Amino acid sequence: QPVLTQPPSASGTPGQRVSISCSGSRSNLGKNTVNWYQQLPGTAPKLLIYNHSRRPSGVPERFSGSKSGTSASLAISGLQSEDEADYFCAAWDDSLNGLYVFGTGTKVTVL
Amino acid sequence: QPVLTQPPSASGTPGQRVSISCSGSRSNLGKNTVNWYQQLPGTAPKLLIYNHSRRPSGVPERFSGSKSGTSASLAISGLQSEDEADYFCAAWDDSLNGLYVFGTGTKVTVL
Amino acid sequence: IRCIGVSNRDFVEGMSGGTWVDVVLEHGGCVTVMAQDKPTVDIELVTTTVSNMAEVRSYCYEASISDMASDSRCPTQGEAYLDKQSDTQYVCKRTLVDRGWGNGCGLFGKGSLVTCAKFACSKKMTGKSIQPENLEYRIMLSVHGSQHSGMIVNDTGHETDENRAKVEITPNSPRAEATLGGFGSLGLDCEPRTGLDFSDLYYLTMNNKHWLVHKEWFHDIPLPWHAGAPHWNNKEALVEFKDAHAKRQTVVVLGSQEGAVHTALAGALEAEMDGAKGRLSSGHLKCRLKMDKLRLKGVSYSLCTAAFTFTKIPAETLHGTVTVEVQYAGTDGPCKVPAQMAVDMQTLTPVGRLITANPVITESTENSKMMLELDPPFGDSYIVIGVGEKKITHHWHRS
Amino acid sequence: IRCIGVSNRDFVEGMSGGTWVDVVLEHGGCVTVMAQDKPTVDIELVTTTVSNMAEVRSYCYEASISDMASDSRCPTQGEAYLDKQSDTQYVCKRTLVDRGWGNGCGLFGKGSLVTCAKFACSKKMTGKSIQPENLEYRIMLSVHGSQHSGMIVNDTGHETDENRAKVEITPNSPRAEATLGGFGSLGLDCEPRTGLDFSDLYYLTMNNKHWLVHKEWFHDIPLPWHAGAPHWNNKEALVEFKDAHAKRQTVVVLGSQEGAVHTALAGALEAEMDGAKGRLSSGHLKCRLKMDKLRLKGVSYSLCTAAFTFTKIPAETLHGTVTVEVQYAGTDGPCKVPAQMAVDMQTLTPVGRLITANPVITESTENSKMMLELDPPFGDSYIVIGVGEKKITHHWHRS
Amino acid sequence: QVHLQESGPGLVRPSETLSLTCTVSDGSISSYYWSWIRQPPGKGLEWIGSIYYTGSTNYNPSLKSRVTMSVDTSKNQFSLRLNSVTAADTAMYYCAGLDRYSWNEGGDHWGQGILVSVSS
Amino acid sequence: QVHLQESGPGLVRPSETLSLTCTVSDGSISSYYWSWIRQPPGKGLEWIGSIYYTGSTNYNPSLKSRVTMSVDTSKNQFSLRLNSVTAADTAMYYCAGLDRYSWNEGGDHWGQGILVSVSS
Repeated sequence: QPVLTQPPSASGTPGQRVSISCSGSRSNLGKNTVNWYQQLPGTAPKLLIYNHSRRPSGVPERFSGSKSGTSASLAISGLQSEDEADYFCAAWDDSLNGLYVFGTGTKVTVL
Repeated sequence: QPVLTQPPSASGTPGQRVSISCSGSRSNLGKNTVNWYQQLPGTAPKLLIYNHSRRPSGVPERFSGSKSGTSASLAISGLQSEDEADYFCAAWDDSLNGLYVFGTGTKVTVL
Repeated sequence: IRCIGVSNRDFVEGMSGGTWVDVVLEHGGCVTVMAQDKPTVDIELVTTTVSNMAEVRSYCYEASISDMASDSRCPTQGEAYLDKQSDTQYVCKRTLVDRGWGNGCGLFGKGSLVTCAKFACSKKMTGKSIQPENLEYRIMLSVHGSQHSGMIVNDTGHETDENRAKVEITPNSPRAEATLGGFGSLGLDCEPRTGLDFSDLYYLTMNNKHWLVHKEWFHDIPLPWHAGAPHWNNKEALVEFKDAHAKRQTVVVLGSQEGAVHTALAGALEAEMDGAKGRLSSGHLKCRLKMDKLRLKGVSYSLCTAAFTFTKIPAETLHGTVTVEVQYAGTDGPCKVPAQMAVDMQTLTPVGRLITANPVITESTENSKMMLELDPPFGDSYIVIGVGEKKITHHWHRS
Repeated sequence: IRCIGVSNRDFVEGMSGGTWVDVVLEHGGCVTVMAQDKPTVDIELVTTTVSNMAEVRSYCYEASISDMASDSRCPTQGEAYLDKQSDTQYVCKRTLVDRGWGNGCGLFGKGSLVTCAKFACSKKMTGKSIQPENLEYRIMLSVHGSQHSGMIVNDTGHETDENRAKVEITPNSPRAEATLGGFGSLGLDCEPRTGLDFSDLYYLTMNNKHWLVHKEWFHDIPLPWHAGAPHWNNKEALVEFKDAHAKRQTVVVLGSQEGAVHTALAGALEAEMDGAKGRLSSGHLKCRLKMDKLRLKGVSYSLCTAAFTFTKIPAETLHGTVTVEVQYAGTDGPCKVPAQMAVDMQTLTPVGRLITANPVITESTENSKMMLELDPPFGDSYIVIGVGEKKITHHWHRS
Repeated sequence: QVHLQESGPGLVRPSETLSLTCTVSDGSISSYYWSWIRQPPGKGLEWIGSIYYTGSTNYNPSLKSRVTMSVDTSKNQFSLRLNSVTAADTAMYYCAGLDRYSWNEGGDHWGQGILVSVSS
Repeated sequence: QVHLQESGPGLVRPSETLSLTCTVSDGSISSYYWSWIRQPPGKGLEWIGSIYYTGSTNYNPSLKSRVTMSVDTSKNQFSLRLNSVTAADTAMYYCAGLDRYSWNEGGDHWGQGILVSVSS
């Protein structure tokens, strides 16, 4: 399973913009959709962005995602102290039968 | 042409019976007719016997002919002094084009 | 895209909300089946295969003879007979010939004469019965959205390619399911028993040439034939007996009838053999298609935001639709290719109907080619594809 | 003596006092002609030989193909054309195929497709005209009185045997004289110009196979043909054009028609070739025979005095006559064979008439074979041959 | 309107069979590729396996050794069993509805979660 | 009453042509194989040559060197020509109708004869 690669540490003060990378190959990002999740400890991850910057009803406008050929990006405009959490990028893979691989995770921190 | 050999001189007293031989080859007597002639000097020979012992009107019944395979004979019953002459046998030959060959001739003389 | 070009194309539309759709699949013909909120897929009957053929009856079209002998009879001695008249590999016939002193007989009149010739066949043809039980129908299904111009002529690798799938139907397992990947699966519940009565025909196999012939014509062949597995009937068709002024008799065979059969066969349905399995080129078949388990792929996708470039001339097909080939330089794919017709931009009135149901882009890489089909309404319309300020627009009109 | 036994035998008798006698000689038929105080002779037309044949029209029954080429066009763009349509060794055809995106066209309709194939003939037949000018009738003449059964079938030594002679009559020399040795000479005034119009037929030459067919049948052959001495017309008879999914066209030849013709020729008159001259087996010929110069042989002979021996069984013919084979050991030959019938052995009245008029023995050699013909009266009679106490007697009865 | 809820023993003995069920409510069981995810505390999320309503079986190759999943189309539920569980597999297990074909509005769907531990 | 009679020069000079004709009366010229015979006194008879009414030519092999014979079907006559005659050819000449096959009643027939001499 080709592991999805994320930068480890993302930081910023309130009001700044922080983007999150997620680099893959054709097997996962080159043919399938990409989903993002915000991991809070002790609870189930919540869907923020699915299907190239679409957000279900309830997800604020401050978050936005984006995918490239083999790389994906997630932009958090207007950072807040409540947005500090673990973030995972997940996408389908078109391997032997089809696997769902997660990202390495990125820590978001207020200075 | 195989030459016919005949004895040269035949003699006998009046009242005797004298036969004349006439031997030929396969080419002439084996397929054709046989004729006899009595030759008188200074004149043409006169037909005595034609076609196996038939005689035209005027030839007496005293004469009679006979043919064999390759030889011919003439029987003279009731010999007379007027019968002293040369006799020739002539018969057709089935050679190259068809020839009429005569015999060598035999002198018959009454004592 | 496999229905594009065949004249026998039918546009069937099930009821709104209904699940079953009936179609009629012909050989070489193509049916474009559509449904609301369902993808556009092509279904075509490719090959019909009949298996487990066994010999039934064999006709001879080229024969050979050897070792012939004769015998004649004197007048008033009866009819002629030879010991091989009772031998089924020989063909005889009695005639009347003049006999006398020079011939070795002591009377004048007609004498019976029989003459036989040893019959042997070198190459033969065989007709085979077609059992509807031993019958296989192969169906091919093909999905739109991918397979750029390099895939027009490409037949190797469909077992791994999710867009195309091969179906096989026999009476022991009349059901098969087509693996459609992202689009789900399509059912093909077919009724082969009520499609065309192939019971009134025969399967001819000539010297590597194969046809579908009438059973009336096949039983009417005037040639030597034998039943089952050999006992030959009608030997006189290949042999002529010319009588020679009622004195002598000759026997000769007739030349090869390869040409005489090919002339009469002009019109018959032809076929070919795939080794030991026999393929057909005629017959139709009604099937029932399930739309329930058939799924779309890409309704949640984003709209293609990047620009398009005209790669080829938009052209029309034999049925009225418009195709456009374009290249997607965008990298936000997979995306829903924005395509629609509009008479009013405020009401957004959907005119016509979309042929390529939910056109979607697969690869996010630039300079990729893709082509889709569109159905304008009769009369005036405008070809409008894309969204935003960079959409490309073209004019179009029908009739 | 060859008329003895053939069914098609006619006995013609001219009017009393007339000079002319007409006969009709047919193939396989035999005419036994008699005249008062004239010998009975048999004359039969055996073979007809036509020379100086020249080519008229040749049909091909086996062809071959190579170098097929194609060309296609879009709908309503006009017809397709290739440069070999003007090439007479090629056969082409334009058809209509459905064109669109999959084929590469942008219009609605059928597209023209033309395909040509190089014409070549593998095995061909030839028809040759039969000129009545270059036509020969060969006649054989045979006399009765001698020439026993051993002379019935004998073809070597005809230059040396005087009894047998070969006759040939052409329109260039309608008269010929038969050297007949002892029987004199017979006149033969034949009418080849008014016998049978052989102009309405053709002489076909297959692969060393030869027939005589109607000229109506020859011009109705649906096959490629060319006249005289190659420019072939009607190429479509031997070639099949297979349509391949309305995209390309393939060309194939039909099987050999050699056998199809051999079956259809059932009824046609066959012939054979003696090198370059072709002989026939049908046709008749009218002739006029001279009785003036034809003489008997043996009317002055005496009756055979020596004994006779029945060597073979006296048998009857198809017309009522009696032939007997006998041995004459006598050496007084040539002699007139005594032959007549008697119904009363006491009156010995000569009844009926001799068919072989005045039968005569030739050779004076013993163990010679001889055969003669007799015509008994209707009803009771006795076959008595010979004279004197050594004559031989046989029983016979009529009806 | 779809709602997912896990169901199963929150505590198991080691080397035993870890059996897990998952009920789907107000939703069709044939409209999703129902799957399971796990997360060891400290490590990332681990997708357990997926199963389709017809029976299409798909496992994580790293866990396919002892994973068996079943789905009942009638009762609107799908299950999960993991035999020979070790102390290291102490994680929080979730069943979630992943949209493999982008056929449903809203996309994926997730439940509430249950933490399962093994005590030695 | 048939009668044959020779006619021709009874005396000739040597190296000249010995010409002899013979007319047939009360008879068909087509009914016999008309011939010529000679006989020198002391030796045997020598058959000269034969010719048939149609034109059938036959010569003595011993005399065919310088014999040419002709027959006139119209005048019922037949002739004889002998070029380059020697003194040894002094013989008695006869015309006769010889029967080549003996098919005629009476058989052969002979004339009266003429003795011809050559003076040098």
